[PDB]
Amino acid sequence: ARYLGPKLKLSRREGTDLFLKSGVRAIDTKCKIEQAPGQHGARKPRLSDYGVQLREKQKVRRIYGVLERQFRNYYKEAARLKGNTGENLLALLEGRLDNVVYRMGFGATRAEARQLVSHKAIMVNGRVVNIASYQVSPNDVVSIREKAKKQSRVKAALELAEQREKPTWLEVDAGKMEGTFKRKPERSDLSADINEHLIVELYSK
Amino acid sequence: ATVNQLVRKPRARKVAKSNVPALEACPQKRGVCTRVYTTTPKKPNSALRKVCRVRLTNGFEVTSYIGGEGHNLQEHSVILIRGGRVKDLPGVRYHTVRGALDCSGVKDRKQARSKYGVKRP
Amino acid sequence: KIRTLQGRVVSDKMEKSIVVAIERFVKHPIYGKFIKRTTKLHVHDENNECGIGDVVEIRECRPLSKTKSWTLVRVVEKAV
Amino acid sequence: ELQEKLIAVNRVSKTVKGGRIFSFTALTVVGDGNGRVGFGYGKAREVPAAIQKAMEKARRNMINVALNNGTLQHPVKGVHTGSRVFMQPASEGTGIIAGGAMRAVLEVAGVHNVLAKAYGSTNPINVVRATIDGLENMNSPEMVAAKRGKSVEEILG
Amino acid sequence: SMQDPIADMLTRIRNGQAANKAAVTMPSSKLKVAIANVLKEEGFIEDFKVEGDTKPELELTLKYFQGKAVVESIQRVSRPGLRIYKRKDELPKVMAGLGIAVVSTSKGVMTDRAARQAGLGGEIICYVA
Amino acid sequence: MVTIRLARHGAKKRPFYQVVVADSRNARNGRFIERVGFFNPIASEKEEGTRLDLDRIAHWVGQGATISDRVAALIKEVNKAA
RNA sequence: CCCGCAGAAGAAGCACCGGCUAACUCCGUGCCAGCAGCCGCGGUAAUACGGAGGGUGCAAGCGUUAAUCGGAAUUACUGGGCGUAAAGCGCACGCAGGCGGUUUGUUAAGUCAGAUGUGAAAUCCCCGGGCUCAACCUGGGAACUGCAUCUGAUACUGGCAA
RNA sequence: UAGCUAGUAGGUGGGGUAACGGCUCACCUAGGCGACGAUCCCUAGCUGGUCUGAGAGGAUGACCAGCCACACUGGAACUGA
Ligand SMILES: [Mg+2]
Ligand SMILES: [Mg+2]
Ligand SMILES: [Mg+2]
Ligand SMILES: [Mg+2]
Ligand SMILES: [Mg+2]
Ligand SMILES: [Mg+2]
Ligand SMILES: [Mg+2]
Ligand SMILES: [Mg+2]
Ligand SMILES: [Mg+2]
Ligand SMILES: [Mg+2]
Ligand SMILES: [Mg+2]
Ligand SMILES: [Mg+2]
Ligand SMILES: [Mg+2]
Ligand SMILES: [Mg+2]
Ligand SMILES: [Mg+2]
Ligand SMILES: [Mg+2]
Ligand SMILES: [Mg+2]
Ligand SMILES: [Mg+2]
Ligand SMILES: [Mg+2]
Ligand SMILES: [Mg+2]
Ligand SMILES: [Mg+2]
Ligand SMILES: [Mg+2]
Ligand SMILES: [Mg+2]
Ligand SMILES: [Mg+2]
Ligand SMILES: [Mg+2]
Ligand SMILES: [Mg+2]
Ligand SMILES: [Mg+2]
Ligand SMILES: [Mg+2]
Ligand SMILES: [Mg+2]
Ligand SMILES: [Mg+2]
Ligand SMILES: [Mg+2]
Ligand SMILES: [Mg+2]
Ligand SMILES: [Mg+2]
Ligand SMILES: [Mg+2]
Ligand SMILES: [Mg+2]
Ligand SMILES: [Mg+2]
Ligand SMILES: [Mg+2]
Ligand SMILES: [Mg+2]
Ligand SMILES: [Mg+2]
Ligand SMILES: [Mg+2]
Ligand SMILES: [Mg+2]
Ligand SMILES: [Mg+2]
Ligand SMILES: [Mg+2]
Ligand SMILES: [Mg+2]
Ligand SMILES: [Mg+2]
Ligand SMILES: [Mg+2]
Ligand SMILES: [Mg+2]
Ligand SMILES: [Mg+2]
Ligand SMILES: [Mg+2]
Ligand SMILES: [Mg+2]
Ligand SMILES: [Mg+2]
Ligand SMILES: [Mg+2]
Ligand SMILES: [Mg+2]
Ligand SMILES: [Mg+2]
Ligand SMILES: [Mg+2]
Ligand SMILES: [Mg+2]
Ligand SMILES: [Mg+2]
Ligand SMILES: [Mg+2]
Ligand SMILES: [Mg+2]
Ligand SMILES: [Mg+2]
Ligand SMILES: [Mg+2]
Ligand SMILES: [Mg+2]
Ligand SMILES: [Mg+2]
Ligand SMILES: [Mg+2]
Ligand SMILES: [Mg+2]
Repeated sequence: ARYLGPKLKLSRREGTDLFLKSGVRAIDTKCKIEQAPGQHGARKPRLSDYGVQLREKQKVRRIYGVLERQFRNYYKEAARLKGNTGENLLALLEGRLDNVVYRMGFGATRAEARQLVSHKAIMVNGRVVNIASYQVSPNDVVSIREKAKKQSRVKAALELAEQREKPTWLEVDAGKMEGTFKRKPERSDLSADINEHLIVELYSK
Repeated sequence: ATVNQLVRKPRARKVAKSNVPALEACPQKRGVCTRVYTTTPKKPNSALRKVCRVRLTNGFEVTSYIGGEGHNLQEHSVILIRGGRVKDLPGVRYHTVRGALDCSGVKDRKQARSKYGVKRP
Repeated sequence: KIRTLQGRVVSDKMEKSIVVAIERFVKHPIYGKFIKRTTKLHVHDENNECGIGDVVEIRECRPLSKTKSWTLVRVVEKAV
Repeated sequence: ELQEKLIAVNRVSKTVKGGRIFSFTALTVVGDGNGRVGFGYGKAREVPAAIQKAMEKARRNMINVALNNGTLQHPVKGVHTGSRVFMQPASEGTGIIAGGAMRAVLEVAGVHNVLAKAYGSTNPINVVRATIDGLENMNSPEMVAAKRGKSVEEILG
Repeated sequence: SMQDPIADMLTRIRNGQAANKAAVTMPSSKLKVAIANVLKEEGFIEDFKVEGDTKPELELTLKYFQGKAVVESIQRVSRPGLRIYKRKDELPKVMAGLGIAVVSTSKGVMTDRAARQAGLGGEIICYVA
Repeated sequence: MVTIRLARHGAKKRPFYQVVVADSRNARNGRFIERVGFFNPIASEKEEGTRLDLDRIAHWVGQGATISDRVAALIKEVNKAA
């Protein structure tokens, strides 16, 4: 169901910073990033056309914390929806509750946001929700319950979110731990680096 | 070609035969087993390949390759047979499932133990 | 009006009955080309009115034997 | 405006009195990513020497491709030798769902999303020329408007 | 022997353009004129006549823009061996709508674009790229 | 004897009755003439719940179709009750 | 379904990693043992065998096997061919059959347009709604490449004409 | 597997069927099916659908639903809407 392994190892293999081990400190400089995937990171890969696609797919999975079976289902939904197939893949991932909770600032990492969702802390439209893959509808109000409000893990994690870019599509109160998911996320608003194109190709064959 | 020739005699679709007559689309079949013996391969290989004449339950009489290093098959001993040619021994078109029934697991195998039917270390 | 069918006669040497072919110009499902498919029917008629080889109008009716459910309506264009 | 890339590398033999001397053949397709493509074959004694020889030819032998937004204008064949090469425009969705060699030429040409399939043989050299023959053949509605001398709106609309 | 007359017309056009030939003479007919007029109307052919009383010879005048010919490709679809009649919604669009398909519908012979808006279909004679 | 009865569709522990005009002999879920609305017992206080097309009921009950114990009361629920 | 309790506590996988196919270092059982889906590996220095070992890969499953389609435009209607690769009967005549030059009529079989009936429900699809989300269930439309009739276009094909 | 077929193919008349009908009889005529596949052979429940496919197609018809068929194997009727 979850990875629960060495998280920063995934970032080296992929190369870029995946925000798995983001947390309290801003920058790591604490893994020999890029040049050490495993025992043979010095080996320059040839890297085929199937490779680059499969690396790009694994990047987007490992960022959002999703497995192949559930990720393949997002592609199937993304294809059936109107407009661009690539933009839908990412938009459906960004609409996940564990992703929204991370983007609100209620969690130093996305795994923390997932557990915070799982453990009955998160609540939306006056209803408790346990599911990380809960598709957050446009015009919703995610929030933390009064029992687990202002605990140790959340207040330190919300201060990290000030250093972050902060999305335009959602808004956060910050005083009373209350969020507001407004519109669906745009392509140009977020990332500007992870290529959807190559993921659309991989599943088509 | 010629659309009227196709009306008169349609496109006869190529009915390709199955490779493995274990019959009735069976994943495996039970074999009582007779004569366990070694055999040499074709051209570039040269070896003593382990193989046995399988008296299948349905009435067929085939040969099946015994994979892995060593085995407990002898004379009789009931064995489970899966599909799959070896591509070396001409005539052999099946494998004995290691681990199933009387065919025991291979001794001291650790990597790839679903194949060869071995337990945890 | 009644659902009649035109058709050319095949044989009339049966006493009080007539076998009639009905050419229908249906197309082939797969290949798309048309076909001149035939429908041979047994038909009832009083006396030997229509001979061999002539156009005949036919109407659906009560069964009056084993086969021969259809019945004659009228003669149009007699035998040459 | 480089966007240069390799399709195939293949070693080939001459055979002489002494023995069989091996040379290597490259196949590089280059383009701006905005309606310019150019395959360049090249051949040399060593591998990395051959791809530079291929790249020099590729830049000069360059064809123009008038294309709509980030895709083709119409469904277009482009036969060459024993490679048919069919490719459809498709929408703003999808990506370049085309074969190896057949898509290296497309992605550097500047088409972002097409349907495509290579019938007959699928030899890396001939399919790359087949695509270039297909793309060079592929006209646009601005060309077609001027060709018949009618109107850009009356044809399209 | 000379079974399809309309296919023979479209070949004389396809070969005339390949030969860089100015005009294309051939025997005339009712249907021949209808297709030649539709090709002229849009602008593949540049003018034509039907000079003759007893044995009329319809001669076309082929168009050229650059060194290249105007008629990129032209082919018979509904041929006598296999007649092809298409319904209103199922009518084709040649070259993604920048070429035409000459379709015989009731309200005279006309283009596929005209057939869609007029609200009917019929026998698609030939694609014209 | 034609009769207006509930068909029972829906998941386990989550029934959804398809009130339907069928022959008495035919099975519960099987053969029928025409379906005439529905009933949802686990709908609760919200937007939807029970819908029953009363124009079609008059066509069958007026002719000669018996109404089952439940469907008789769902007529009593939709008309008046409140 | 809700609320209190205790303490990370109870909670992992099995493929393969020459090539095709993301993933290689070495101790190797020296054409022995074995591998294998194809090409092929293994003959005292192996990414291709066992093993330890980094990963590669997948997750409560994963493999192997059987079975149908796909890729196979390798039965091709959309969409292949037949000088030399497999493939023009040794060459004629010819009924049935397929196809048929051309202008005026005339029909309306084909053909197309319309309309009405029907194409059970479920399924599929879209719009929705409902169960903590999801599978799942479910309201409402489209569709069911139909067919049948009834009335019309009659360009094109046929019929019946000159 | 190119020929099959004698209640066989039609008629008149009698009986029988809830109902028409070689359904079944008596006589009469010599037909009927067949190269747009009869006959004989092998296999097969059929459909809505299912899986697959860009689609055309290809394969299949477990579960759910409609229809047929069968009830130890071959018959026959009785009772009944
Ligand atoms: Mg799961
Ligand atoms: Mg695909
Ligand atoms: Mg063809
Ligand atoms: Mg095999
Ligand atoms: Mg192995
Ligand atoms: Mg009439
Ligand atoms: Mg009968
Ligand atoms: Mg080929
Ligand atoms: Mg190939
Ligand atoms: Mg290749
Ligand atoms: Mg090759
Ligand atoms: Mg004339
Ligand atoms: Mg005229
Ligand atoms: Mg309640
Ligand atoms: Mg009761
Ligand atoms: Mg503690
Ligand atoms: Mg403890
Ligand atoms: Mg030896
Ligand atoms: Mg296999
Ligand atoms: Mg050593
Ligand atoms: Mg290998
Ligand atoms: Mg190894
Ligand atoms: Mg390990
Ligand atoms: Mg499996
Ligand atoms: Mg095929
Ligand atoms: Mg071929
Ligand atoms: Mg030869
Ligand atoms: Mg030959
Ligand atoms: Mg020969
Ligand atoms: Mg010859
Ligand atoms: Mg003839
Ligand atoms: Mg004819
Ligand atoms: Mg004609
Ligand atoms: Mg004719
Ligand atoms: Mg009609
Ligand atoms: Mg119509
Ligand atoms: Mg309708
Ligand atoms: Mg339905
Ligand atoms: Mg529905
Ligand atoms: Mg919505
Ligand atoms: Mg929904
Ligand atoms: Mg909902
Ligand atoms: Mg709700
Ligand atoms: Mg569903
Ligand atoms: Mg419905
Ligand atoms: Mg509807
Ligand atoms: Mg519509
Ligand atoms: Mg429709
Ligand atoms: Mg459908
Ligand atoms: Mg009229
Ligand atoms: Mg006329
Ligand atoms: Mg008129
Ligand atoms: Mg006419
Ligand atoms: Mg008798
Ligand atoms: Mg009775
Ligand atoms: Mg296909
Ligand atoms: Mg079937
Ligand atoms: Mg069963
Ligand atoms: Mg059951
Ligand atoms: Mg059932
Ligand atoms: Mg029946
Ligand atoms: Mg019995
Ligand atoms: Mg019996
Ligand atoms: Mg019986
Ligand atoms: Mg009785």
